[PDB]
Amino acid sequence: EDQRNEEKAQREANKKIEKQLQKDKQVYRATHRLLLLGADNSGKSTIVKQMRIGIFETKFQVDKVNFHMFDVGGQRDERRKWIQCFNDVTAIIFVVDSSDYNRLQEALNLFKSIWNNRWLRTISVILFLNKQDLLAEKVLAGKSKIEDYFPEFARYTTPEDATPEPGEDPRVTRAKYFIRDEFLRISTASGDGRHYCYPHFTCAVDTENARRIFNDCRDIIQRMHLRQYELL
Amino acid sequence: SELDQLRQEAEQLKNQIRDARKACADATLSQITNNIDPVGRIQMRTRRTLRGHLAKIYAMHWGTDSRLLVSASQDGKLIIWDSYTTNKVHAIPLRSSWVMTCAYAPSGNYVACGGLDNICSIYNLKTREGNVRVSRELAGHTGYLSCCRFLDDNQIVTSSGDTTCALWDIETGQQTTTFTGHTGDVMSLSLAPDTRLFVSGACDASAKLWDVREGMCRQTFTGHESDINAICFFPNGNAFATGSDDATCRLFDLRADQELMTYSHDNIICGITSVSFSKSGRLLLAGYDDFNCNVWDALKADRAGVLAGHDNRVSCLGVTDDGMAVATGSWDSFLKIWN
Amino acid sequence: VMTKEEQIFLLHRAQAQCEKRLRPCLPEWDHILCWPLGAPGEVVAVPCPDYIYDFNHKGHAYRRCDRNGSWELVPGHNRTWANYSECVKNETREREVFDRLGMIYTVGYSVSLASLTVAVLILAYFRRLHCTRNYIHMHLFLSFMLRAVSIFVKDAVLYSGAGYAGCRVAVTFFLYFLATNYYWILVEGLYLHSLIFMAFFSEKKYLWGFTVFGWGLPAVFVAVWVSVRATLANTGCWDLSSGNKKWIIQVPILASIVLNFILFINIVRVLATKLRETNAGRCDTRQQYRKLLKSTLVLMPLFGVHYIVFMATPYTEVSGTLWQVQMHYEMLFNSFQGFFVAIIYCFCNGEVQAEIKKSWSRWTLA
Amino acid sequence: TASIAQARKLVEQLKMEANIDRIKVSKAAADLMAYCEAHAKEDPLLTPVPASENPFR
Amino acid sequence: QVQLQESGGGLVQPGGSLRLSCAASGFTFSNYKMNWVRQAPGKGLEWVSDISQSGASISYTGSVKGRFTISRDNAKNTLYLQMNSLKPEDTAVYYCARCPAPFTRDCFDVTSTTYAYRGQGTQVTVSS
Amino acid sequence: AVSEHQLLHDKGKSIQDLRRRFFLHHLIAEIH
Repeated sequence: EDQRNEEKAQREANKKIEKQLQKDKQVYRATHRLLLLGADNSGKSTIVKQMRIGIFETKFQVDKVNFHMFDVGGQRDERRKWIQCFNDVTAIIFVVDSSDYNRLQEALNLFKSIWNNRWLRTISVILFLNKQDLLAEKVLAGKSKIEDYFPEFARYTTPEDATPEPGEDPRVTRAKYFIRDEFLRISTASGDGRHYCYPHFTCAVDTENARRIFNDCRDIIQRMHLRQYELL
Repeated sequence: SELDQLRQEAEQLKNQIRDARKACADATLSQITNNIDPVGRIQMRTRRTLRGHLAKIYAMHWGTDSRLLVSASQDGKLIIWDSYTTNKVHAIPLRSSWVMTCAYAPSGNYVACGGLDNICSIYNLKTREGNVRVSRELAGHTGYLSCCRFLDDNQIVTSSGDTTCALWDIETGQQTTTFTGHTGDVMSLSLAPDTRLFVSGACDASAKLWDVREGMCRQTFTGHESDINAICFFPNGNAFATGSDDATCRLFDLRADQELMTYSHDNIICGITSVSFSKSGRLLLAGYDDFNCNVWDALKADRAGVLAGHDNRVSCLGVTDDGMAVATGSWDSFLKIWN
Repeated sequence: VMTKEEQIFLLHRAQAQCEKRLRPCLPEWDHILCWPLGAPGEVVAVPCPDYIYDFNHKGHAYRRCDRNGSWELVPGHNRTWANYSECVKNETREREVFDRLGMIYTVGYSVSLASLTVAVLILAYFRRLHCTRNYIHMHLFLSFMLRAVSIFVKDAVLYSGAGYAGCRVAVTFFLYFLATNYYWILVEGLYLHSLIFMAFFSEKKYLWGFTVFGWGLPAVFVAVWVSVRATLANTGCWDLSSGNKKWIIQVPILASIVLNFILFINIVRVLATKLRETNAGRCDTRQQYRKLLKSTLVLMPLFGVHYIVFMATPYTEVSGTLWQVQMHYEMLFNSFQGFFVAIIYCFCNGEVQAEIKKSWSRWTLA
Repeated sequence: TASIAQARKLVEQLKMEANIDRIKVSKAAADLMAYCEAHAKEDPLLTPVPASENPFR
Repeated sequence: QVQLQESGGGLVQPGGSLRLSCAASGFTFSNYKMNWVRQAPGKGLEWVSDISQSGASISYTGSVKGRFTISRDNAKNTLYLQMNSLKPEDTAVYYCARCPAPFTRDCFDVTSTTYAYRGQGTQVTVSS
Repeated sequence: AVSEHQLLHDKGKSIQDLRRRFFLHHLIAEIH
């Protein structure tokens, strides 16, 4: 017959195959996948350059935790169908050129569509307000006004919960927290507990950015765990 | 001045098309099949559930032998199953995790997948050692590869997110014919039963029919309101059905060159992810984002059963060539054979 | 506590001592005391005997020796005149609080058994709920049900109507299943405190470690208690407090209860931190008292929190409000803890209710 | 002149589609009923097969 | 077929008035969020304003807030953009864009280069 | 205190003591 022999070799081959999928299950659950999603003017290219060990994949680790960050560069500008591939990622790292006033409503509308997407309404966003040093120079110059592109900035004061670095003008801090509050105004207006926004103010020369993402991914995982308990 | 008069002349041509299409609409498929006896309630049970995939199962393809499957997942794995004895025959580790499609060669020798890396990777099953080696990388697309279906061991047609389908020569690795015409991302194909034409629904609410030898668009079909996500030929190859984000499926006729029937329920406000036909073409299976797969009477538009079973949206669906099963992948990482 | 069997032996000893001892009245045994030689015409006083546990030992019993050397008889009877009123210087109508408490907890431990036997099936019948936080829950649910079962068996064996084997097994099972409920409470507290307080805890590993800790480590100090009790002071059915052999089984239990309360503070100190550090502190409405209190309340049944109030209490007398409230508190809440745990973490669970919503559609429309 | 190439190819494309031999749906629908009705007994999903003949049980 | 025929717009003196109208056909106009996008000469497309299916979740861009009003009429199947007190900054081609999918609070690539569900546009030019 | 173990001990002592009281009462009365 040898009909048993063919079936015996099949269960033998499945047994071998299944024990690699167990080894592969360990590494897959270990690594945190991130989607790096910004603009050409945003300066995502400098955050990846600060990450130390079609779709560009960047590997880094912090405290023996592996991270995989994907720069989806190579697709066209229409991103309503490949954005659905990344519904399982730990976080979306959003990078915004905070100094580029003209394009900020592009960044806010992109942020709004990701936040309110059916397939991304459980993915937290680690917002990075890049190019802070350029914003500082632009504000002190007094040539280009934030109030030109945002009439809500006429009546805005620095929020009480603010931690300006020493030697920052009050002017530069109002601009910093107004831009940031525009993102947090979208974040707080929906989502209803499944996902959160993590704004940071990042320079080109800043180094502690892998740490910030490691910290904010830890907070994302903690809050995931303790919503299954209905505590948060 | 010539550009100004050309667009209005182009609008003049489609005025004849609308006249020609309504000149041939003497009846409705809903009118001729009025006296057809209903198929009745179709009870289908999950015969097998194929577990093994760590992440979303994002595509799937049966073999001509009607026994083996392939499945692609976003975990970067690519598994050939044996749905008869639910065993894993192979488990191909992909270079790029993000794969958006997969096909099983009709000869059964090859497997091809690709996704967001813009490349189609032919994999050879019958190797020297007994492992699986990447036969070729088909590079040249400028966008994510959405669907690749095989013609022979040596030809493959690939959809793309760059509004372009292409026919490749696997031996040499360059595109032999490039199909251009679509406005948005191309989302699906389906070869003809005779393998001379194929259709392609894109993200511009418009499916085109292509001639593979000639390399030019024969007919374009509109009628949908949103992105077309799935498409399949009718088993005789004189018609096809399309799913879309507007929560409707449409039956087109190629010779009548217009819409023939629509498949909607007022209760349905979720888009169709997958579409397939039974062997006789009397049923139209269709995946949804509401995690079900409604079964339609393809000649009476009457929902005639529901394949509920999945914990997440139904990515892929597929009726077997002998017609004795249907497989339904999902983002919950579980294929399910029904019958 | 001196048993009747013990007291009867001590009387038998005093009797043998009296017989070895055996015109004045003659010494005799009256079934309680050995009366000495009596001087004729005199009252004879004997100290209320030490070997009678319940006697007033500062008192005397009296006989009368008549002038002829005969013990005086009760008039109209053949019995010897004897006055033991100083010795018996109040047994009548002591204790029925124990029966009221019995009803307090048999109600609670019954609904805690009725609700949890439902909860274990629901967590087992739905394969999508097979997490490794429901795996810890299923073991915790089992511990509460066995603790209620053990208590029901223990009352029906000991209190109601060679040989001592049968009841000694009821007590050693009672003392084990009561310890494994205080360590499956600690496991649940230690597991939740590991998912938060260490960066990317392997949510699926350490699972065999928890299981051999909830069920295993209780079985170590119970076997140590049984060992020392069997070799030293093997009296009775072990339902009677020896010297200090109780601290062999219940310092590990009190160790658990202080640790859970430490772990309870840590989880509340980070729900508070997280409810402020939300969306860069802007999502917070500064009234998160509504969500912090509600998240605190649901954690009280899950941890051992009502155990902390009466934990370092000594052994007090059964009368007196410190003891009466301790048993009317502890037996009222120990009873219903399995009820609230089953409600909060299986019945009003969103993820379980959500599966119920979908499964009714599958079980009806198909 | 960027859109000259786009316009010239599209206008001629609608000419190619305009020159097709259309048929009445009356005849198209009958040719779909016939194929679905000729293959009536060859469809396992439409007409359930015995457990004897079913490879999945 | 999805048709978005635009209307209105022309040579207007600064501080003038305009009313742009897009006529929609080949879909149920009441299921989609309609947008307005413009492309200034020498610049890429920019989003102007949107309006929910019901017509109760209007938003504008900073530049034109309080100066433009967007309205829709589901019965007529049309979308309006009232423009008043115009600037030389406002010279651009105005395209009436439709959200890609129905019953969604998200629009993903309305301002993209080659978008399917956008109008051909009307040239609104402001000068003397 | 583990209240349940304390109640076990207390209950047992109580029942054994009335047992010892019943016996004492009758015997002491007979002796009287």
